[PDB]
Amino acid sequence: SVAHHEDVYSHNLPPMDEKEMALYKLYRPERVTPKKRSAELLKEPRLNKGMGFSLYERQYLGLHGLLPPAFMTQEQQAYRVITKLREQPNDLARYIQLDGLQDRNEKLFYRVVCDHVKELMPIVYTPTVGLACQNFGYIYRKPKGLYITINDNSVSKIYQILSNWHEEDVRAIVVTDGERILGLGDLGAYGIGIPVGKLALYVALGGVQPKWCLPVLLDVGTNNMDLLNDPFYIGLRHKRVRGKDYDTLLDNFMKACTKKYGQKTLIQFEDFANPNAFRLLDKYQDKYTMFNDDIQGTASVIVAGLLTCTRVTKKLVSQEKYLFFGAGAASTGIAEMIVHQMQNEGISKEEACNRIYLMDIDGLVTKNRKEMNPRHVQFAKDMPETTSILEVIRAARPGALIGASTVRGAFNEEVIRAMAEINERPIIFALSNPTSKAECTAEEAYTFTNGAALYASGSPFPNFELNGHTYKPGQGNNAYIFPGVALGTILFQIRHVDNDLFLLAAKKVASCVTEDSLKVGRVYPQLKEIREISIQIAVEMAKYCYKNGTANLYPQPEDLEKYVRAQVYNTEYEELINATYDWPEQDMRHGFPVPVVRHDSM
Amino acid sequence: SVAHHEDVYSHNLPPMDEKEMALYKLYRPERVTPKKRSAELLKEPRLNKGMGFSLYERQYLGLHGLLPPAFMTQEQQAYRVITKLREQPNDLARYIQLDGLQDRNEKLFYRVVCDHVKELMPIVYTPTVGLACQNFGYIYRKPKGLYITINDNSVSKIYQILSNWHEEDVRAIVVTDGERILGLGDLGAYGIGIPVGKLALYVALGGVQPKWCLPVLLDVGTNNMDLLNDPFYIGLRHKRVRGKDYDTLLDNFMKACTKKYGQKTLIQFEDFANPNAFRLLDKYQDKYTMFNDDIQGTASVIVAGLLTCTRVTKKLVSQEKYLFFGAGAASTGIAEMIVHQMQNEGISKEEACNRIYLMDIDGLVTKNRKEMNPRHVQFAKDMPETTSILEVIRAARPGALIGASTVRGAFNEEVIRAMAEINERPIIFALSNPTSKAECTAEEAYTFTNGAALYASGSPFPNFELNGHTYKPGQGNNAYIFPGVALGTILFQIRHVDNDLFLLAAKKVASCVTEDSLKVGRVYPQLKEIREISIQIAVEMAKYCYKNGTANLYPQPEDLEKYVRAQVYNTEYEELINATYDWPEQDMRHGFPVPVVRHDSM
Amino acid sequence: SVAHHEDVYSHNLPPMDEKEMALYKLYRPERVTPKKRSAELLKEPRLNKGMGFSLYERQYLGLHGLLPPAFMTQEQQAYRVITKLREQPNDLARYIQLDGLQDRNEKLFYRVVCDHVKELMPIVYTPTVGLACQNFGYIYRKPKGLYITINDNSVSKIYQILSNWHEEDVRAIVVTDGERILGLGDLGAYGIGIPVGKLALYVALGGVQPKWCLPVLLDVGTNNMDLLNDPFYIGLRHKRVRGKDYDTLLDNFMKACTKKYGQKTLIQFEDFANPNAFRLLDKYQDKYTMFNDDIQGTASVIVAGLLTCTRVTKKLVSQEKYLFFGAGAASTGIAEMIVHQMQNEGISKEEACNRIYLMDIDGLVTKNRKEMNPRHVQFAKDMPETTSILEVIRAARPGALIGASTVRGAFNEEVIRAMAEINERPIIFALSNPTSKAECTAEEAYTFTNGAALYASGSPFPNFELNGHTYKPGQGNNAYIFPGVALGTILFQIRHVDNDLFLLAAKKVASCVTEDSLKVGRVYPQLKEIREISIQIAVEMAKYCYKNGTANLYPQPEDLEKYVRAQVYNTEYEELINATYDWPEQDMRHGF
Ligand SMILES: NC(=O)C1=CN([C@@H]2O[C@H](COP(=O)(O)OP(=O)(O)OC[C@H]3O[C@@H](n4cnc5c(N)ncnc54)[C@H](O)[C@@H]3O)[C@@H](O)[C@H]2O)C=CC1
Ligand SMILES: NC(=O)C1=CN([C@@H]2O[C@H](COP(=O)(O)OP(=O)(O)OC[C@H]3O[C@@H](n4cnc5c(N)ncnc54)[C@H](O)[C@@H]3O)[C@@H](O)[C@H]2O)C=CC1
Ligand SMILES: NC(=O)C1=CN([C@@H]2O[C@H](COP(=O)(O)OP(=O)(O)OC[C@H]3O[C@@H](n4cnc5c(N)ncnc54)[C@H](O)[C@@H]3O)[C@@H](O)[C@H]2O)C=CC1
Ligand SMILES: O=C([O-])C(O)C(=O)[O-]
Ligand SMILES: O=C([O-])C(O)C(=O)[O-]
Ligand SMILES: O=C([O-])C(O)C(=O)[O-]
Repeated sequence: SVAHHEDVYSHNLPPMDEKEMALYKLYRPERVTPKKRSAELLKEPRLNKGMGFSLYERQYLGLHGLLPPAFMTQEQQAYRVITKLREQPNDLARYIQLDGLQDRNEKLFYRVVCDHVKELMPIVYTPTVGLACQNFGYIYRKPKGLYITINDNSVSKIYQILSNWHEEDVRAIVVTDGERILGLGDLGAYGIGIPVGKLALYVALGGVQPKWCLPVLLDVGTNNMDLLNDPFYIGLRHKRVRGKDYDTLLDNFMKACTKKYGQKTLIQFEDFANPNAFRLLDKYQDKYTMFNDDIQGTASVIVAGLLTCTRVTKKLVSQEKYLFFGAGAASTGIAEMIVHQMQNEGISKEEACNRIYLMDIDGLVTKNRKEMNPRHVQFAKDMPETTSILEVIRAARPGALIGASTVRGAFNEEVIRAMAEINERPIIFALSNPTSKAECTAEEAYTFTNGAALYASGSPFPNFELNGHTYKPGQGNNAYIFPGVALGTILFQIRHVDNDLFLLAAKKVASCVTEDSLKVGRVYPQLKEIREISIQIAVEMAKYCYKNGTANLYPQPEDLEKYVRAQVYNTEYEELINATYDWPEQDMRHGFPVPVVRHDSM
Repeated sequence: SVAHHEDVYSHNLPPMDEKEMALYKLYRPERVTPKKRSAELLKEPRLNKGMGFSLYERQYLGLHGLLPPAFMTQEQQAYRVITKLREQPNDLARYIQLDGLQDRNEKLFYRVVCDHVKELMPIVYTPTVGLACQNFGYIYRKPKGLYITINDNSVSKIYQILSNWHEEDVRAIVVTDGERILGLGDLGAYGIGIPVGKLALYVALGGVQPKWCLPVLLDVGTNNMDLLNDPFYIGLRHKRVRGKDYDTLLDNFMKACTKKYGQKTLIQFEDFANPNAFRLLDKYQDKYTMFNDDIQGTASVIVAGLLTCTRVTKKLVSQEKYLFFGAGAASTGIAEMIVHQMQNEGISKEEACNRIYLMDIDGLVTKNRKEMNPRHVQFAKDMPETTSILEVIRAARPGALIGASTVRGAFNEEVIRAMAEINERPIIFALSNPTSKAECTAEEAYTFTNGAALYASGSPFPNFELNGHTYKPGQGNNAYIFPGVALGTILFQIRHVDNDLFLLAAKKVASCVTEDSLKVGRVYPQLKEIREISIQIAVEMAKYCYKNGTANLYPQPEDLEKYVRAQVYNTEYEELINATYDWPEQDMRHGFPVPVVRHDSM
Repeated sequence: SVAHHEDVYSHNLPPMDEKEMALYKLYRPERVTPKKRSAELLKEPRLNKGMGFSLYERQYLGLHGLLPPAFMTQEQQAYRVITKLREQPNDLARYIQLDGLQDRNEKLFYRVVCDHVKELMPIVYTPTVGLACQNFGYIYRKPKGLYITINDNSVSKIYQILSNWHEEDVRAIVVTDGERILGLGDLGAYGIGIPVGKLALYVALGGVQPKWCLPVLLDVGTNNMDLLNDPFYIGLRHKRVRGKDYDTLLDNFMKACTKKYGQKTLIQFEDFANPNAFRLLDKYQDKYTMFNDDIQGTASVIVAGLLTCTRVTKKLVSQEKYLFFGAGAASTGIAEMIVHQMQNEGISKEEACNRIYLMDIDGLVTKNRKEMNPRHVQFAKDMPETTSILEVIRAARPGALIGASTVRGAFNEEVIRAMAEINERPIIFALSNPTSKAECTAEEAYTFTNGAALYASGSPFPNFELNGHTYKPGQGNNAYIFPGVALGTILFQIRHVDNDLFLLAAKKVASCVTEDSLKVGRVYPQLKEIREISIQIAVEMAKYCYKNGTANLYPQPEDLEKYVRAQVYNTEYEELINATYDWPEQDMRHGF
């Protein structure tokens, strides 16, 4: 136990001022002792350390004998996990092993994932998760998510379902109806793995407390005929509901979630069908603490890559011309975000649009097109119609070429060459996923520009070595933005998340790109830096939000950075046993304080 | 179970519009099913209904056989309780029976207390609770409060103690160091019953959810020699600590409470020593969601009585002159509140004070006094010194006479007569407690004014019948204010509670005084009306707070009154079993959705 | 938490040989750590030590802050309790305080009762419990018993009620239908306090583990018209059911209990109307581990008194003559036991029954009886019908006079004098309760005898000084017998309890009577010696039952006494935190 003149768990601390010490004690995480013991404790992923439990811990908590007689450090445990991970036959098996690890030892799970982020991120989420949902179907595991269906349509029915969730302090919810699992399509009730994986990244990359995360899948049916014909499908066996009923379920959902966990609850939409996703974002953006990563996150991270490029083309975003090959959800969202960013730079919206050109399956979007998307009206160009990328390039001489059109290798030598003729350092972004759909590989962009192109892709490409100069092409991964935006939003209870905040996040990502990477053609920070980037984003959001009074956390913490750093998740094992401490010796004595004569009996 | 086209627990409802229905479903309380069963459930006061449990409930929840084979309604149960209550030998025994009832069946406890508020309020709190703490010492009961001592001085040590409290959703805390238990003095660690009783009123009179309440007693020692010599004292056996250490404990306390339950947590100070209480209020008022009932509540409820009087003397508060016999904590607080109220009426602070005269043990407080309290500086009168109430009356001809000086019968016939000569309807308030210390009884005030005096007292006096005209003198009970102020503060997350809000509460109490009572000389509403008054106060506070942006609940509820009425505690027994409901018949079927050929075995 | 070469909780152990050490470790109680914390733990009487918890315990268990900042010793807590107990207005008030204590801190409850047995036994049970049930009605308390009614009449329905009981390891059950609460009568559902108090004594006086105890009240209705008319009554509001349905409810009860806890479960019947008491005993006695204290405990504790008396009259029971004034349940049961005791001493059931004379409202029970009770037939004497005890005395010349007839002063000077005439040390027992109904007081028994009378009563009488000699009359309290019989039965899983076992318990109590107590006319041991007596009875029972093969505990423990002493309840607080111990250093290291 601790001495009467000492505080609990305050040993071997760095020298601190009387003021610093107080601020440290105010912000620091306090020990939380569990109620569970023995097997029940070992079966709780948030408490279980496995063989990482010392002998004394095992005896005190009633775990002794239920675990093998070997004792390990978290590091030795992570070694065992990574070793077995790499011995796995394929990525799907690694996904299964990792999902199991999350259900076994949560601290270890994040330790391992954070330590090998570049190697494991594409397993936890990115592209393997969708493949796992499609191929495995119902995956055996601990209840780590909720299914809310069109047959539980009411605030009360949804409330009762949320009430079945173990944790009461839910602050982050990622929901999907499973209609547009990125790169796979409609997988219905099998899409539960998407919210799960997304939240795993909120924790691993953002620092968001795992107990605050709640993955949700809304089941209104599926239009995937293979599933409706599949005798092993476990979702509602009917086509997707879409009338007022669907809109009612979503309304009742947002209500129930906020009625249950509070209006400040962050609800993020993931993998909805493009049109539906945009509609929902427009309806809830200003009513709840919500955002859609596919729309706003994508737009944001690309703008971050472009902002970084600025430092090389020496031309501001408002001083550049952009050509998008493809004008669907991604391109349109990105373009709009670029417009906002240009306005915040001084230019008018009118002139902002003028520097943006859109091409779609029909060709260049011109003011004289039959029936175009409303969101394209302000980008339509007063120029001659064409289907030639080269003709559009020569006419507008853009400084940046961005492809978000599922067309493989549409950025051929002639196109690349063209760009590397009108520009000293051409910006080429091949965003279509996976790499097999990339408008062009990194190798092609550098070779056909003599290594002068500023390239970024949706899917990761190997390093390139041309004439001595080495190139490390970067990925425009949403993971650079959403974790930090989620963290800042949660910790400070930001009421609503708007473009300005995503722009702020994008500017922050750009500012973290080092010179050592910029000299290697890298316009994105290294993935292992997202945790730090996330914290920096969270603090920046606080500053911005307190100024316009949108942060609800009251009062503003005296030291934003310290508060945030004390709030983020710690992958290190913690003590589960209460700390003991002395009271002044005379006050801990047992027995009458004042003597009396003992009673007599029979 | 409910039909597939119906919602859970939505039967036999009043006709509702499509809009009304939605608002009802949004605000209404949702069913919460317990995890405990059998004896463990029966031992939880918030779940236990006792023999009020039906046979089906007892069988389902594993209670059957653990209770007698008799079934009752809550009404029949309340009858049994009230009957036994009145058969009790004295009030202390009733206090013990009621404390036990609170630990047995919480719903019943509040049912009984709310039904017989006038008869039971003085048992639960008011004057019996202090007597019980003094005479019984350690009272056997379920852990219904927390002890935080000077030896648990640190945010972490206090945090760990709060972590031992069962409920996590704490929103209301009433704390005392037990130094000034009203009318009894320093009772040290025995004062725990004060916060307990105060919170019981928050629930019964304000409607505050009982699970949000947390009673706390800070133990830094006691200066009561009888206790330090008592071999049965259970508190720290030393005199009260008072240096920076005491101030540190209180600071660490406010920090830990907010760090644990949130900055919006309402912490109310009760029964601290007058000077200490005022100091603490000044230090925390603007830093936390805190207030002191003894100071602000007292000042407030008296102002409410005076405001009501206005409707009879036809003279506004800013058009009246007040004379206080006694100038300690009560009188000074009341006077200051009257000053604020007069300013809000148009008059200047300078002129406001001019209408207020203070007399203390030395006599009239004049500008030419040796060493007077700072808070008296602005009330000191530029007039001749004297010790005669009659001389001061004749000189200022006040319209209201307020006594807050422990001197029994100091308002004698001559004094009363004087008042009923300068004024048609003299305002006489005898606030000293108990009745045995009252500056004058109601009977004396009416008799010596021919029944024209506007009388109110700190302690309740019987009804008076003079020359046909019946009189029902009222009590200036704090209970008219604090419940509603607490309710509004909690439900809307008001950041800070200032004079303006107490004034608003006082104006609301005044507005509820009916004509039927005003004709009987009653300047206070009937106690049984506090629940309704509390709700009206809560709503009014919301309106006021949303206008100046001090209410943190976001967003402002569409219907303030409905939101509040759906939030208040309901003394009626609730269902503890999950409501069941149908899904479309085809969706609830068990078995392969699509046929397959059965496998073969050996 | 402990060195790699040490065993957990084994410090300060008395010197022991390798074998003694082994047997000690084998029999000793092991620590049991609870799962509850904070208020939940504080709300469990079996765990809660209240302010007796040390500061470290409170911190570790999450109790800190929930208790006042004072630390006490158990002795200190017991003092606080006795003070308030003696400050109570009356015994009923002490009953309520004690009931609350058992619901608050179980170890303390038993520490207090055990420390002041003579003072508190009559509050816990004896005469106060019945009056509390009658006067208070449905008293507020933690669930501490089960109510099984005529409406839960099936093995499954009763099984589900038992399943609602917390403890799974129930081994002793005391049940009453509340029709005949001693001294008060039919109290219906209000009679649940009787089984509760009875079990409290099982623990306090017998050393029976508290977790094994289950109080039960069978509610089949009540004939008490006041209760039926009392709007506050909480039992079934209708007259008692007695047909086949009652018998079936009792059969299903016995079935359900044994199915739930096992055939080894001791089920003791208490305060049943005399007819049902005897019938049920006869029916279940050899089919279950069952017995009825009112019948067997009474007969046994009285035979124990008569046995101690043979030590002064130099006349073995088989060499004695007994006259019972009153021949109801009590007298008849005692007679049957005495007879059984006589048969075991060599005599035949011929002489035995011929050595016992009965009397009732209609005087002596003679062979010339019109419609006499079946159980009396073998005692009915073939002699002239009388009504005067004196005439019977002079005729049969009894060495002992036993009264179990609700008639006060039945034994007048004449009657007593006549006994002190025929016998040097006449045996006079006034068993009617309360004292206001005793056949005669001690003062009377001694005075009108010169102090030569071997007296005992059912209720307590103060010490009496005659001719400079102080007399201390004893009480034939069932508490000397049932705790021990229960302990032995439970511990060694004895299949059935029969006369021989009660007789064995009777002989043990008799043997613990010191010479000094005997010189003071006391024919029963001191109330404070019951815990020790119970342990001795259990050991004696095991020996007897292992010999005739009726003890199911297998195998016979090596040292019966050491075994029993390791099983009995301990009132001292125990550790609730796991003991920790080292492993070889090389084997606790973390990492590769
Ligand atoms: N979170 C996300 O949703 C992200 C998606 N991406 C990638 O962006 C790509 C596009 O996604 P979406 O905008 O949602 O699809 P989309 O269906 O909304 O838009 C595709 C656009 O490309 C045009 N297009 C198709 N074939 C063409 C051709 N031969 N020539 C010229 N224009 C053509 C279409 O007319 C349409 O405007 C995908 O490959 C996706 O993997 C990249 C980053 C993030
Ligand atoms: N929550 C509360 O604390 C409430 C208290 N009260 C009652 O108000 C009374 C006063 O309370 P406090 O202000 O806290 O006491 P206090 O000690 O703070 O003030 C008493 C005042 O009366 C004066 N005084 C004393 N004897 C006098 C005499 N013979 N002649 C003229 N002036 C005299 C003193 O100098 C002092 O100014 C008490 O009887 C109390 O029960 C009433 C309502 C609420
Ligand atoms: N556990 C127990 O039940 C114990 C009971 N007792 C006491 O034994 C006494 C009798 O109990 P029970 O046998 O159960 O009642 P009972 O009704 O079964 O027996 C009473 C007997 O006394 C006879 N009797 C009544 N008035 C008489 C009179 N004037 N003259 C002669 N004979 C008369 C009756 O005819 C009947 O045979 C009670 O006072 C009881 O408190 C003593 C020890 C234990
Ligand atoms: O074996 C493992 O996977 C690891 O060491 C663990 O303890 O979980
Ligand atoms: O008896 C009572 O006090 C009441 O009926 C209850 O059930 O608690
Ligand atoms: O006061 C008491 O009754 C005793 O000290 C206890 O802790 O229960």
